Amino acid sequence: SYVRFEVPEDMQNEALSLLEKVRESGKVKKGTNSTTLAVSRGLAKLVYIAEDVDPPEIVAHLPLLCEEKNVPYIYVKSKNDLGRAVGRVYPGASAAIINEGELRKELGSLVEKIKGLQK
Amino acid sequence: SYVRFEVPEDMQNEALSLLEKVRESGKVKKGTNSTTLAVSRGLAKLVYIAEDVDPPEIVAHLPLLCEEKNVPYIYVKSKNDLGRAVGRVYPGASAAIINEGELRKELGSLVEKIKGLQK
Ligand code: NA
Ligand code: NA
Ligand code: NA
Ligand code: NA
Ligand code: NA
Repeated sequence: SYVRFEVPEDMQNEALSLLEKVRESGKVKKGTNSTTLAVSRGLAKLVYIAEDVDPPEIVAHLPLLCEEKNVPYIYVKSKNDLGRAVGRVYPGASAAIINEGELRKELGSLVEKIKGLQK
Repeated sequence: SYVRFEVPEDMQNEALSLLEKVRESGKVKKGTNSTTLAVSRGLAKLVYIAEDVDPPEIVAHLPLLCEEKNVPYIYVKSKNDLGRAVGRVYPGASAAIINEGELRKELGSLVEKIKGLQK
């Protein structure tokens, strides 16, 4: 009940692949508290939220805060996928790219693509 | 520093009395989403959180954001007390005072007492 728009599956997978790549080059915040702080501080360039978080209430504030702070965010179906993308063998509920490192143009294009999605 | 779950009962109850009175002459936010926006916007003068909300995860971001934005907040023992204070038929999770109207005295003294619990 926190999923506010449908993300095509190819963009989810494109977003998760970029997140894996940003780790070596840039900076990612992992977990809901750190993601929230990054959004609040205006440092979040792109926020990831898994659609199967347990309990869903822990991320319910995040889409609304991202919209308030004009921070792009994207849903991914699987918290297990999100955890692997941030480099972990356990699930991840949410994450934020803070510094894209050398992937500025790729992040740019993905953000534009997310912005174009019907909401 | 702020031992938020040991706030004196009399302070909690002074706070609940103020919130119920402020509904009449001032402005309050009666839900978690609206409270969160008020905090993000720097408009919350005082945030209330019930200690027995189910699940606690629905308000877990509030202490984080309040400390981030220098917003006073206070946990109250009972979501039923909080809901009565804001006039809700169903238990409250959180609320905020935006404008205390004619209760300048009472908001000002309470906020100073809550700040006295810190550092
Ligand atoms: Na596909
Ligand atoms: Na996590
Ligand atoms: Na940050
Ligand atoms: Na507001
Ligand atoms: Na904020």
